[PDB]
Amino acid sequence: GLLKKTTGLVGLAVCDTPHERLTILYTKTLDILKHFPKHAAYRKYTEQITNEKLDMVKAEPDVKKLEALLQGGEVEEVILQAEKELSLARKMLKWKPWEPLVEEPPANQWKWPI
Amino acid sequence: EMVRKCDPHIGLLHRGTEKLIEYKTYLQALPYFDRLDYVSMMCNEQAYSIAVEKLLNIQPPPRAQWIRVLFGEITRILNHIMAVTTHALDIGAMTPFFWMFEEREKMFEFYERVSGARMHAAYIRPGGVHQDLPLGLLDDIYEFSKNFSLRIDEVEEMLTNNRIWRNRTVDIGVVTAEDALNYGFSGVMLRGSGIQWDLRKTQPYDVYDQVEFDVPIGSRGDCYDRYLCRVEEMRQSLRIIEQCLNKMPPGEIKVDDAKVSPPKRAEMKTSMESLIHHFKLYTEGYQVPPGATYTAIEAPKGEFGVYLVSDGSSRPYRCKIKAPGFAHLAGLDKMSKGHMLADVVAIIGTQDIVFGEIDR
Amino acid sequence: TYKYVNKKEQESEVDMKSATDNAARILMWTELIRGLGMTLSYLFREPATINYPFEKGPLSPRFRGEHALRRYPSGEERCIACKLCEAICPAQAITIEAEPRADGSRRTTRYDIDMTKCIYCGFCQEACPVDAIVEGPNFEFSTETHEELLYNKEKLLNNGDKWEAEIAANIQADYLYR
Amino acid sequence: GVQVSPSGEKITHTGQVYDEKDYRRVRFVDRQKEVNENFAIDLIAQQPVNEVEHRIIACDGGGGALGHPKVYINLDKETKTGTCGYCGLQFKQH
Amino acid sequence: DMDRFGVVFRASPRQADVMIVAGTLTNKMAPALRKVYDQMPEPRYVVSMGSCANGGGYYHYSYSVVRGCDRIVPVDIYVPGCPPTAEALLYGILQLQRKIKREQKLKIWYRR
Amino acid sequence: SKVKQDMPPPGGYGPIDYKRNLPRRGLSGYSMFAVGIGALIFGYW
Amino acid sequence: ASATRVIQKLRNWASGQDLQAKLQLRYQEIAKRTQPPPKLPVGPSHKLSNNYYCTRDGRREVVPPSIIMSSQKALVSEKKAVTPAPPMKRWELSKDQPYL
Amino acid sequence: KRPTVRPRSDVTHKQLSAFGEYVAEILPKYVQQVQVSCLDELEICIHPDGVIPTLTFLRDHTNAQFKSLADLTAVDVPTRQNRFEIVYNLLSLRFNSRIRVKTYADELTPIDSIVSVHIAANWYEREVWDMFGVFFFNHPDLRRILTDYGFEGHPFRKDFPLTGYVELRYDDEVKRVVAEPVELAQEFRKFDLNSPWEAFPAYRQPP
Amino acid sequence: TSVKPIFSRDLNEAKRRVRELYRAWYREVPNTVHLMQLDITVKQGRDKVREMFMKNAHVTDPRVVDLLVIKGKMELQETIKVWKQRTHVMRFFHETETPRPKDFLSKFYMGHDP
Amino acid sequence: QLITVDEKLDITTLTGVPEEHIKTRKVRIFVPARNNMQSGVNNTKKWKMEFDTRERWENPLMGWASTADPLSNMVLTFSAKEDAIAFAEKNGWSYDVEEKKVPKPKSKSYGANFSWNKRTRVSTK
Amino acid sequence: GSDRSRFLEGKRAVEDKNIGPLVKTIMTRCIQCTRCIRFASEIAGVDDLGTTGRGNDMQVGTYIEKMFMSELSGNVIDICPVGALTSKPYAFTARPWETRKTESIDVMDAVGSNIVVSTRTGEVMRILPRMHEDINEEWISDKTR
Ligand code: SF4
Ligand code: SF4
Ligand code: SF4
Ligand code: SF4
Ligand code: SF4
Ligand SMILES: [Zn+2]
Repeated sequence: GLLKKTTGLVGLAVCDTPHERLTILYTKTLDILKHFPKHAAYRKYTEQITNEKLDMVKAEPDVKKLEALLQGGEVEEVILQAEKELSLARKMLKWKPWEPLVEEPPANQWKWPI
Repeated sequence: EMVRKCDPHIGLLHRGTEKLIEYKTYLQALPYFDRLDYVSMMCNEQAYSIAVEKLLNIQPPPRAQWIRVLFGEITRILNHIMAVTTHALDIGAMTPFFWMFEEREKMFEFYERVSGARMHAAYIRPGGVHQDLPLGLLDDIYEFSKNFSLRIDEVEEMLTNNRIWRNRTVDIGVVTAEDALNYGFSGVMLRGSGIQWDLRKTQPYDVYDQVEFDVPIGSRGDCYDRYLCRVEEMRQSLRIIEQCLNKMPPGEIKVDDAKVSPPKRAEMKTSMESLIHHFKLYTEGYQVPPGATYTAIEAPKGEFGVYLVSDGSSRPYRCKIKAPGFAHLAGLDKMSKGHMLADVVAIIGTQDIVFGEIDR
Repeated sequence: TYKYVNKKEQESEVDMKSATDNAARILMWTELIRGLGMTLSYLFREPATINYPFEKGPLSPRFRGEHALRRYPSGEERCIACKLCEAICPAQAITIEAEPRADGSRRTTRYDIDMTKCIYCGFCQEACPVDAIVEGPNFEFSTETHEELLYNKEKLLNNGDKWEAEIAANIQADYLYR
Repeated sequence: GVQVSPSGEKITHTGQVYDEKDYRRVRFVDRQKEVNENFAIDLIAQQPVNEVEHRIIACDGGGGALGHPKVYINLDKETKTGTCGYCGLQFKQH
Repeated sequence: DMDRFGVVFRASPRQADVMIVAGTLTNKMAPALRKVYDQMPEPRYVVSMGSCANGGGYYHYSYSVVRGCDRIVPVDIYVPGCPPTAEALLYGILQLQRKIKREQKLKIWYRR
Repeated sequence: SKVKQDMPPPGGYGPIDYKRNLPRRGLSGYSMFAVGIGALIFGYW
Repeated sequence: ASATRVIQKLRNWASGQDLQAKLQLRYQEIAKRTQPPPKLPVGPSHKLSNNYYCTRDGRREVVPPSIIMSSQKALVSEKKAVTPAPPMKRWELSKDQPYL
Repeated sequence: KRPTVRPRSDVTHKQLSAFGEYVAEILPKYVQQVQVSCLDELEICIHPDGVIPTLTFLRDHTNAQFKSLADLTAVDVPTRQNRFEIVYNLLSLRFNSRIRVKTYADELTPIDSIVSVHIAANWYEREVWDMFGVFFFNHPDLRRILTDYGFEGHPFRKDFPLTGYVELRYDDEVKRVVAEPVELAQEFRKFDLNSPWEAFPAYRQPP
Repeated sequence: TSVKPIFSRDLNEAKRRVRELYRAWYREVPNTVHLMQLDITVKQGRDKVREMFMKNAHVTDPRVVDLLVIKGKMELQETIKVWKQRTHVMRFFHETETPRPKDFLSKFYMGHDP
Repeated sequence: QLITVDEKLDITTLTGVPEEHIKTRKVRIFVPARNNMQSGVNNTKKWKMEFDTRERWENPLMGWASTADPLSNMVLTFSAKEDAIAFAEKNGWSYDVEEKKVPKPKSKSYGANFSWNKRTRVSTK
Repeated sequence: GSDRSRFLEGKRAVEDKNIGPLVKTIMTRCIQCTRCIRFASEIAGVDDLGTTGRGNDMQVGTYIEKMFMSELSGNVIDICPVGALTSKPYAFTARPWETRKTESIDVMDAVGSNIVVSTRTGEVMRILPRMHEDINEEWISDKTR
């Protein structure tokens, strides 16, 4: 029944309707994660995280138990993480990090001391 | 009288401390840190002391840690007193600045009694503490502490519920929580927005893990909420002093490791090895193993961090100083949007800025 | 553990009395006349000010001020030209050019300190293994020309044939801590 | 024990004085060249040579921690008298 | 208290008699300090305060510190220390007051 | 002799006030309007 | 202690809170300037026996930074998702003055 | 037991070491030589061309929420051909961990900016340029932040003398502050303090 | 050989930037001399601008030239606005330093310099 | 992309050192000699780089040693000779190199001190 | 080495020998390493320096009051690790960390022995030897030093 009329942080709305924004964003990340090459580690590890956080969103409908169970702060903080992570997947698709190393370093570049 | 663009041209106090350190031994460079944030004096050299301790892989004795926490809280009261007052001096309330400087003078006697200088006590060496507390100085600290919470209330009466102060401070310098991290803010600026962060309660470095206290958090991001965070931190720091006074374990003040800390004057003048170590520690200086560290402590301004690189020598290789004010002042452009010239004046103080640390 | 500083606990509870309390507060400046009350109290208090020339503020035996070259009770200079007070000085303020004294002893021929370079850090007195150089309580030696702050061995022994009545008592009262 | 040079200037305990023809004497015109009149060569000689019973005698400044580092002298020589290296005191036996 | 000696702080150089150069003077600031010193109506005095202002102090050998404000403004009294005790600066101010106490400016005017 | 080191006395010190203590003072809230209006009505007469 | 007890009442009432027990200026509560001689305790490592420096020489216990996935050599890079550390516990309200 | 030696909480060494490998195989195109020190702090070395992808990744990724840029330093090492080793210290506020990201540079090899990812870099990002002469691409403003308006130099480079090449003084002939070559009254006294003995055998470098 | 470029495909392209920066200064000398009360006349001010360019006319590395141009624009930005005062602008003219001699005999007479 | 540049690397104009310290100055690349008073060899192993010494004169006022050059105090350490050479050429200073002087391994035998017919016989102990 | 002393007794002292105007023998600080004895009797060929007594009393030096003066006699200063016997002209004049080491060569003889001219603020303080296995095999004469 409660709606946390004020969120803890400033600049964040109250987001009166959770469990729908989270399901939409986590589902979107999986679809974009499906366009990655299969061997790329980002596809493997990010699926294992989004799916884990997708089950928990469907598991408990109460928000107060979701924030505690889903250890990511308040629901709003968790949602802004899905958006940012969703942005990362798009940027990952273009940078193509999974390719092998380019231009291994010169002879001594991490030799400390001198 | 509306500011469309701020371009803080720091550099008027760029002494260039980081380069002068590289030619100085570790003990020689200690007073440089008392002069970076020159209103929280001995809470700077704690950052240096912790960094050198980490590389040297030594830890200070139990008594030294409590002195470093007890005096690390008097710096917090000293620095917050100025922040509350010099902030109010620019706004116009001159009277509180004169009241609370009758308390800074009292506390500067403690530095002048543990060290010999009112302000720049080169007292917290890496190997613990330089010299033990004189007899009865704890009694003077206690007699100060009792009267203090009355002093903070007297200021709290003057400029906490006034129309003039609330209107000059509320709704000003609102910084969103998302932007506070992206702009690299730290300290009270983070806590004013609402973000829960304090290195004394998340990355403890001293006996701070055995001492109880509360971290004030603000609802809105305005200069008013972070004013209350500064005033409320004085209350909580004044609560740590009660605990440090009530448990100050007996023991030594510097690590019993004559290769890093100097030996006593008495042993220097009767034993040979002690004289050799006294002779070498003050000519070449102890050698720290090669390595790099970034240690951060909750200085009153915020996250004061030092990045020491080292090689197998007695003088460091690179000593970058993360002054908390560098990020805050860089963000001054965003704070003052659609705010008048007087508001900018009220936003310089609310960041609690000294340009010794920024320019360094 | 955190602590909310400007967060309202419970709201939407106001009656005529509570409403009229706020009206009286806003409409008669109650919380501004409250600030005046504190200043009025301070007028009726004893000022903390002290006549500086005639009563001088407190200090401590460890205070660090003007330098001084000490001597043994016999009269012999303490400094032995070991030159590790200029090794630790983090401003290169000290210079020594010692040579043998022609009676065999190791003594200095130059001990000039530049008080404009010195930062009154106290490292030189805790490095000296004979307490040859100290820092007496003399904080009042301001001059009218830059040159008088460039101390030389003759000045530093004068400050040290002057403040020994004080320097000895200070060292005698804090050497146990050292 | 201060002696005045022929030019009228005062010689310090380090033996320095400016020649009559040196221009650096100007700084003392209308002022004075302070020199410490308590020399160190003369004062240490006026002390009596202590006589002890052992052939090895310690020396410190006298106050312990307020003196100089603990040193040990050898007093087997009879033609000369053993001298402490830090303070200029002297010791003999017999 | 400095109001005891009728000493009051004023922001404008046009209404300031003495200038307390307190703190390290850097190259970036050196042009500004001389400008401000010029604005003070004569007679004006300068009271260099601390090691950084007297000479270079702790930063004598840095690349961006003018070794003492005496290179930029003519100093009347030097107050040594780092920082000088509040009494040490007050002794400097009083010792500056005794400087004005012996000017002899009108006495020489009769001799000109 | 025994070690003397500037320690707190046995049982520690007394507690130190550390919380906000702002006294509540002033007239009731209706009395101060009553005085003001009373002064205002007596004045006209 | 020279307020005449009528001004003591005026300043006490105007301030709103009793302050004659909490004065700023110090009268006779301060420790005497001169203090008796101390004897600071001698810390550990003065045992005089079984105290070889090779046991508590922390400066020599530092070793070069352990290396994983070195490009120069051929180090090898079902795995579970990893985090730099377990997530930070959410703080709890203070119980003395939760709201101010 | 050993009051001198620091307590060693070996738990946080395993956690960091696991994460370093996780970052290594989730971003292979740039990651080089991840390492963990005695003091339990992770250190990732990145090809300079991968600064944006690595910093953008370590901020947005759910398992690595490094949103706070602690500082952006730079270490000058004339020994190595790529002198300037730019360093990024990052902080999480979620997992309570600190991670260092390192790249190399050169006086003729600029690096891509980061103000897009971390706005905190902006002022730090010039400070490197003003002090080391490491040009940075795509920065908005990019002007000297610390040094005077007329330094033709880069003070923190190891080839820059400590006293500098110029001093300021006041001249009446021209009635303004002038600049002249530096002539110190007392030369800086370089103390040759290095001891000739192997202090640390664990860092020996065979010939 | 095999060095990445910075705002320059080849020297000729980077020479255009230098010619673009020169046109920015030549149009600017007459505005600084008036905006800030300089004692020089515009004719001799432009001479110093040209002189500061011939000081660096012997360089041929494309990367170096771009960095020289980048610094010049910064030097110009601080002068377009009055960030750098009369003290800084007149620093280029060297109106106080004694002209150091070139003849070996003059060098031999004064100092030990080569 | 990449660029073709055969000209030797040259950054003398970027560092902004005055011309008076570019042509005239001379640089010495050497491995510092062991202080013969001590028998340790840690000061070696690192190629250094000083600059040609210049005039130092007594200050007229105090007798301090005052100098007119900024480069005298600067010493830079390098791992190998080749890296030091690149730095010197890269900054335009003239350089001269003194080759490493490593001691020649010697045959010390305690038994030679006591020999029946050789001249190595030590007359004491 | 250990960082503190377990000694709680009275040390020894030794009669100091005046063995010439170059070297200043303070034999209270000899560690009886027999370097000077070997160098004297294997390089300089002076064979007039040796031990004396036994136990702690193993004093090192010339039994009689004799002049240890030879072309290679100043090199005993270098060889002795402790300051038991050091040069007289250099006595107290300066300290190592103040001095700047510069490379030079001897010109007092035709062999061109290498040299380390240590200067402290624009003046020559001492003339140390350098290692060079072709000339000046770590030794330099008295005339040059
Ligand atoms: S007090 Fe410090 S700065 Fe001053 S001379 Fe002594 S060591 Fe040097
Ligand atoms: S004053 Fe003390 S430390 Fe300095 S040279 Fe003399 S004896 Fe040595
Ligand atoms: S207190 Fe010392 S360091 Fe600070 S400005 Fe003054 S002289 Fe300089
Ligand atoms: S070389 Fe020195 S320490 Fe060794 S025996 Fe000779 S005098 Fe003694
Ligand atoms: S310096 Fe060396 S030889 Fe001299 S007294 Fe000390 S330990 Fe002995
Ligand atoms: Zn003695």
